[PDB]
Amino acid sequence: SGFRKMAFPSGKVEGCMVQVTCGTTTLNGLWLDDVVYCPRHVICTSEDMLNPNYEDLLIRKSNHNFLVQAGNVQLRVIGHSMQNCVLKLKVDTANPKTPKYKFVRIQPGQTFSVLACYNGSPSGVYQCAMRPNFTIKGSFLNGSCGSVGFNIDYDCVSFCYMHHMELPTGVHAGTDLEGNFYGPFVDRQTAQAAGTDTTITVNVLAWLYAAVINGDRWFLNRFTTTLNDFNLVAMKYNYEPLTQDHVDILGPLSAQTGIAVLDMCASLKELLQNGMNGRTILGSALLEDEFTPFDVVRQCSGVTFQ
Amino acid sequence: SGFRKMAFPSGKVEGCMVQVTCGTTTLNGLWLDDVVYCPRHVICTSEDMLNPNYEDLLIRKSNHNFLVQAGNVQLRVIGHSMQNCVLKLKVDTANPKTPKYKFVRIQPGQTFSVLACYNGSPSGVYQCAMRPNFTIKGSFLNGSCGSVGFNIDYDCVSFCYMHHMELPTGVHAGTDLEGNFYGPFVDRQTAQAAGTDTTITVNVLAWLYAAVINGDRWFLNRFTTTLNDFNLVAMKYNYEPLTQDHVDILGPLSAQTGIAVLDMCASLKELLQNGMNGRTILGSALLEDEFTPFDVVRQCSGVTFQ
Ligand SMILES: [Zn+2]
Ligand SMILES: [Zn+2]
Repeated sequence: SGFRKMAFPSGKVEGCMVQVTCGTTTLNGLWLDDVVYCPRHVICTSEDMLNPNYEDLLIRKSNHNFLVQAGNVQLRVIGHSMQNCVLKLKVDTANPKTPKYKFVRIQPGQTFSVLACYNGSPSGVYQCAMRPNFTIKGSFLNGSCGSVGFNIDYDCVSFCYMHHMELPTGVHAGTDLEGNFYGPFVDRQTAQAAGTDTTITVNVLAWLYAAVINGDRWFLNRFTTTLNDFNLVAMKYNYEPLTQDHVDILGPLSAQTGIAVLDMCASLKELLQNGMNGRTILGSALLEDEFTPFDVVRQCSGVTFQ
Repeated sequence: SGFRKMAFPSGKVEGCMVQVTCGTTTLNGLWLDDVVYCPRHVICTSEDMLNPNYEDLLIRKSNHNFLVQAGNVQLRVIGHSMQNCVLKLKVDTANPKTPKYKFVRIQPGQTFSVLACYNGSPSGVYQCAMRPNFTIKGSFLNGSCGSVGFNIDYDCVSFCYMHHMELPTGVHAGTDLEGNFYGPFVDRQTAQAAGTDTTITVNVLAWLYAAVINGDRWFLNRFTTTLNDFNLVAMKYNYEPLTQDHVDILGPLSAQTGIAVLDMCASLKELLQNGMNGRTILGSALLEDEFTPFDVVRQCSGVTFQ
């Protein structure tokens, strides 16, 4: 029936994208009701150096210095303010395409969709995960700052990510919509060293359950294991240790499939110690960890109206 | 900077999705101006057998038997007709969200975005390719028929695919928006055998150029080859033979990168004969063939308004 890396429908977010220009600098903003949210470094001058005190850079920036447009049409800025690492530009008009929304701060290992945008206009949409070291591995060119990541629960955009910078490795760092960076990262072009790339165990298992639900059966074996035994293997291959909380989340998929969570762990243990035999799983030649148990259930599925 | 499997913004297509019900059966339709397009087998009874003559099944179906809704609101059907394997339902109201659009018939090896839909409402969006054997490897559950695939040139949805059936392998077959199936497939639940899964050579090369543009350099070697020599290797590993036409398309990427097309072919030759050394490329542990040269250029990129 088919399991694909699946993004959320993005039309609701397309309707909120604007471009924001300050001085010379140009990035994207998110227009929700009468507020536009964007990265505060729209105010700088784009280098290493020269003044970093966003506070004092900001003392020099009046409402009329923030130029906010998308589609053709100008928005009038009546107030501004800095909230951690984001700016909130109050505009005189409420976005008529404002969707029901929430801001949340996502947890590591959660997935979300990113609408990549270049100075105000949609480019594309893709799915990714918040990595255990709080980077994300995205697709962001010079211009994409202020692009956002989000989920939709069946009736709602929850916004979870705003893009702010690329690191050395070429991985990506950003904030929630309250302006707080994920991880230790800061909006300043200094070294940071990313952090241990580590694999999201509960997501790999969920994806293995997806493979079975589609007939890519071969990695079923006749073994079982225990949480403590599996976690030894996990802390050799730099996987998240598995807990009973992970086991509980996977409960519906084990019962959806009749395959006990610890039996699936033994399949995974075997795949880790022995690799994939030149074989593949759901057209993947390595283990996949950016589908949550939530993402898998949703994709052999339920919702409807007929 | 980052290269991801990237779908098109889908809000323009979200605005055209409706559900269509006939009898008992329920699938999706595409509402553009005053026409709704949907698979003709919305009229059957959903099995192997019983009457297949879509013509005569259709003689029994009046305008008022076609129930067309999305969001809450009913559309009035004033005419219907069969165009190859699609139905065209004329409705009394033009879709006010009609985007500038075209229908085209895509070529094998071209990619497009699919908006997976379940009886009228958006579920998710993903990117895929039309395979050389004219299947696509998608994610389509019971209900997804009438979901569409499309591209956007910078100002336009060109619709290229409508989903109609799953085959034995669990791969997918469908039509263009004129109702003609891609490949030899027919809207009847009989065996068909898919056809040789064969790899889209020019797309793999384009993706290798993407890897270089991002620093996943290791598969550069000090070899070259010729088209005829490379194509021998291609017809051992079931790759499309490479032609000068493919070489010409890749021209901009070779000059974007300074790496001659035939030198990149020699890198690919080496990867085919020797595998990937347990190494990966753009976080892929196998060669990737559903990015076109068009898709790669667009993703270290150009477009703008600042
Ligand atoms: Zn930014
Ligand atoms: Zn159908």
